[PDB]
Amino acid sequence: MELSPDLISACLALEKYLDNPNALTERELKVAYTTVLQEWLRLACRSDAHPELVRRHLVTFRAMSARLLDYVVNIADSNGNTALHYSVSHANFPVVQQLLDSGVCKVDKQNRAGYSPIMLTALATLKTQDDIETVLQLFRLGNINAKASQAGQTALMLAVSHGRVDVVKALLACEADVNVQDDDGSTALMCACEHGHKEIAGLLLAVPSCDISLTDRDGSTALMVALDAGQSEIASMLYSRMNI
Amino acid sequence: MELSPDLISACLALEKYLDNPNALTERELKVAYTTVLQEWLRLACRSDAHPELVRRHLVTFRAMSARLLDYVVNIADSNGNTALHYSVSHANFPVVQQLLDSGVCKVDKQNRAGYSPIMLTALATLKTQDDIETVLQLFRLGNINAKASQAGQTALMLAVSHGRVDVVKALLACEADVNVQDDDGSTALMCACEHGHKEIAGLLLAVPSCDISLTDRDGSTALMVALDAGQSEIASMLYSRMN
Amino acid sequence: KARRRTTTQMELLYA
Amino acid sequence: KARRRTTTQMELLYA
Repeated sequence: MELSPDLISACLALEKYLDNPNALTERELKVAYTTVLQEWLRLACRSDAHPELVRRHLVTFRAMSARLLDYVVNIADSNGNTALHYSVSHANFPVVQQLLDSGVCKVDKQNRAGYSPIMLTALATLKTQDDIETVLQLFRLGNINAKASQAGQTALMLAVSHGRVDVVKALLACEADVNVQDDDGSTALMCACEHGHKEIAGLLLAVPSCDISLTDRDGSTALMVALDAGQSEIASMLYSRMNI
Repeated sequence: MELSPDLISACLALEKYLDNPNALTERELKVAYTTVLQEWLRLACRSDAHPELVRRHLVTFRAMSARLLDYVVNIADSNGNTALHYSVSHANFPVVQQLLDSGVCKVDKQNRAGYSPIMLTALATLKTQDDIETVLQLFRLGNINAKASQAGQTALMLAVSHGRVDVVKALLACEADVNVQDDDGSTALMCACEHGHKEIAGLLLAVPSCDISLTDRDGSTALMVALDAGQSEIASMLYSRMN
Repeated sequence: KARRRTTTQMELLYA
Repeated sequence: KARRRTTTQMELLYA
């Protein structure tokens, strides 16, 4: 366990550049940026990334410049992915925790594909209460109702379509808006109907403001989507909501 | 205390552009920058300035974005002056303290004239213990040996030349290098000799590593400077150190 | 329709 | 020589 000298050496260079863009030559800037991006992503973004070692670098970055901490914590590869995107995507939540605690994370920033680290939680299977709390903290630092650039989907819709009940529970605990519609006019409840996630439809219908009369671009309500998908248990829960 | 709605509104628009440059127009970015700049200055940079009112704006900036807090606290007018420059200049140290407590100050950033906030302390008189401690915290955040772009002078040389004993004592307590030389080759001790500041020359010579044999561009030592300036009393102190 | 798609880990990360 | 100059508040703030 030791601070990457290659990383620190290139961060000292970038600190001068962030103070004054004329302080590094063209060659020196290209080299330092390339090294920081590479080493920072070696250190933080791997599957086995060690949270204590992450914390130590974050303290050394801070003690160099508060502007360097922000710049490094939010540095992004050619696909727009940051340490937060990758460590959420690998479900390495002890590292996510360490990144969140830096104070400088951008939990709503979308990669080139159009998704924020909040949205990347949708495919995570949460294992422990520690992980759940980290996720809740992540959610509460940004806009849980934001829409991805591709199809206008939210975190809730993504999580609902992938059957990740615990991510759905954490979203609703942070008061996620269940009535948001994607570019097709689809709601989260309609995702549950398509994919037949009976329990998840339950969780959504338990949200009192859940609007079951919303329609997509073809005029389908959730009930229509549920009937066309042969999901009679979900359809049945919708009958009770329509007072039958 | 109410926040300035014009400032807050202009900060909200900045928050967007700072985070996502394709989420604000450049026409829109222009008017917002100008407003933030105008309003933020008026808020903290006058000789009247309430520290708590400053503090409660910083928390609100931080609750908008950490990057927004940085950008606002370090925003500079056409003279390259920031809130820290003006507040140090005006000797408003409670405001200085609140700025340093932001964690985002740049205490070495030189204005257009070539001086940083650390250098501007050379015109302050330190009255209260909180003013001393704010100046010491300010000194320890940056490089006290940095040289101004005009003539390469240090904070110490400037404080000696204006005779600010308390600022010289604060500088020497943070281990300021007494042997730095400006573009002419002048040391702080040479400044003390030119202006006839006896106590200050005494404070410099008390530093054991002080090198009295250093020469400026024309070959003058501090003793030569002193003798040419008619400073008998200072020239005598040098003789003691030579024997 | 997006509500019927099953996106993967790598589709969320890369495009 | 700069060591003989006595700089003002205004000279340190404005160029």
